[PDB]
Order: sequence, then C-alpha cells, then structure tokens
Amino acid sequence: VNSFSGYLKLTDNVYIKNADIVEEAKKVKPTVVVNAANVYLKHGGGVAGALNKATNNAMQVESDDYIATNGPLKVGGSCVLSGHNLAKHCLHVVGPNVNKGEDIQLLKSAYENFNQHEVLLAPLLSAGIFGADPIHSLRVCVDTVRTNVYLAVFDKNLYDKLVSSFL
Ligand SMILES: c1cnn(C2CN(c3ncnc4[nH]ccc34)C2)c1
Repeated sequence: VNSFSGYLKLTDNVYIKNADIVEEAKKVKPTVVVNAANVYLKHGGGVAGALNKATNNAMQVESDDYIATNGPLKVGGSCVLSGHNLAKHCLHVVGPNVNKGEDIQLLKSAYENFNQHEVLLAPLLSAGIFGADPIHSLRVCVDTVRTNVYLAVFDKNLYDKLVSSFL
C-alpha cells in the first residue's frame, strides 16, 4: 500500500491520473519523482522548468554542479539527484527530443531507467515540448517499465484521450 490517490489503473504496475506533477509531488512526497530532463540538465521549460521552479532553483544549482563534474547525460540515460522539497530523489531521465531530430527508438532505453526504482511518480517521456506522440510514449512505458509507475498527465484533454485510446 502506498499514498498515491485517485489514479486509474492501466495495468498490473502502470497507473495514470490527470494531475500537475508538481502539485502531486508536493502532496505525496514520493521516494522518486521523474524529471523530463535534457542531457545538459538545463531545466528551462516543460516538466523540468516546472519542477525546478518549485524547488526555488535549487534543482538547477545542483544540476549545474553535476554537469560540471560529470559532463552531459546520454539521450536515453539518467542520473539520480536530490528531490529537494518535492521527493526524496529526482530521477532525471532524457527521452529523445523529436524537435531536435533525436531517434525515437531511444524512448525504450529512457523508460528502462525506471526499472531501477520500485515506485515512481513520472510524466510521459518525450511528450509535450519534446515533440513525440504521447499515445506512443504510453505504449512504450507499459511495455518497458516493470516497476510501479504513477503517471501524471497535466493536460486534462490529453488525459482523456490517453485513457480512451489505451489498448
Ligand atoms: C509538450 C506538451 N506538454 N509537455 C509535457 C509537460 N508535461 C507535464 N506533465 C505532468 N505534469 C506537468 N507539470 C508541468 C508540466 C507537466 C508533459 C510537452
């Protein structure tokens, strides 16, 4: 039993809800929140800009030190950093950004990072400003993640479309 409330159950392990991941994180305080990161951990907009704003820029400060030490992430890769006031940990995962020409086949690799964590609160990778089809992102998620994932979809119209078209 965990503290996630009001989710629709899609599969054995995948759950989905129309929610702002920021507000959901601040209420649940999950062990792991997933950030929709880029390789530079520059958290300017989308989910990343929103999560970073909610940390009063502490996420960005921590991220800049991470990059200065380690260099950029790989597309499809991840790193674990602090969750600040939102979660114990933030798993920064880099899904491919279609608006940069990155290979969508890397989306499965991105979701594989979730399997290193027993329970996660997450957005749909490569959706939104990353330019991929969110219906596709959901299929790859369901077919790749085996741990318990609670997906927050900010846009209510998108949420209803994802539920109504789910196989
Ligand atoms: C293009 C259109 N939208 N997108 C991302 C943004 N997003 C989110 N998912 C859950 N919570 C959120 N809070 C703030 C943003 C956000 C999906 C890319």
